[PDB]
Amino acid sequence: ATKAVCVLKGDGPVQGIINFEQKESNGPVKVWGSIKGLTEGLHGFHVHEFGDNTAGCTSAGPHFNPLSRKHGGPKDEERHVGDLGNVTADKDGVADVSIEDSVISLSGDHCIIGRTLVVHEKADDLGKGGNEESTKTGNAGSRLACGVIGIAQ
Amino acid sequence: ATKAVCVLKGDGPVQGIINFEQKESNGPVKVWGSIKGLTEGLHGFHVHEFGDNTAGCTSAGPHFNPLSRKHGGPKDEERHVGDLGNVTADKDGVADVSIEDSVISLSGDHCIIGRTLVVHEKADDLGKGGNEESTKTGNAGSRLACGVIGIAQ
Repeated sequence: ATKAVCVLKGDGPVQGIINFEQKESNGPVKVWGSIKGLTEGLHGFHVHEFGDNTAGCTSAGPHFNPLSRKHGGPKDEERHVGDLGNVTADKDGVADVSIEDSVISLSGDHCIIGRTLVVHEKADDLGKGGNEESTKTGNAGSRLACGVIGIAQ
Repeated sequence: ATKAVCVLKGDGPVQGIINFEQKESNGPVKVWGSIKGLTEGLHGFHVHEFGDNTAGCTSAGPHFNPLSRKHGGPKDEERHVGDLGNVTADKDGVADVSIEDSVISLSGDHCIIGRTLVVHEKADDLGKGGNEESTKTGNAGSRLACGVIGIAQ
């Protein structure tokens, strides 16, 4: 699968479309789109383990972390597969997204298709926030918006 | 035993949770759950090719038919991978689903995780409708409600 897409929606105004492209199965995944509805500033941006929205975003569960590592930022060696850092919303609540990542995949064991992309309430402190929660979830707060990542044309 | 789940939703009152379970890679896929908000009677229940909701259910595209077969019913040899037949709404609009299918899969070429389950407007005529369309789509009409099939716990 070389393309994927996620429609983010949640209980308040957070909504967005995030596209994923991996033209090479052992290359990086391009991640791109916009999210609006957002308080200006930095927002956690993570792959959670499950594509389960039966009870809203809480259902997705934890980060996708198949290898059982500590939470870190996308550029760290010590991180979850799902740790994609923070997106930044401008003064207008619009976050334009442009990421490449070489940990997540569109195939194989690091495959995120069928899982959940979640935009969070506050900044992921990237494991450098000074408390025990930081090295688990990065303290990014609640789940504003989520959507199961799906195969795209 | 890999597991999957779809939360089905649309512009209307139709809402559902459909669950998937395949205890063996080659095993049959057991699919159970509920859908409410339906007119009494049968509605077509189809897996469509994409997990794309950028435009509502339309963007899921056509039935998932990797083998270029003709539309038929779940019990037919000539059918799409996606052709799961019809679910039945009681007169209170509730359709308790309990299917078992051996053409869909949670693994492999015929993997449906990341694609889109859809419940349609009308009965699927199962390719036995007597017109050109019957054998393309099954005359099931509009997509009432769909969800991306996601990995579940």
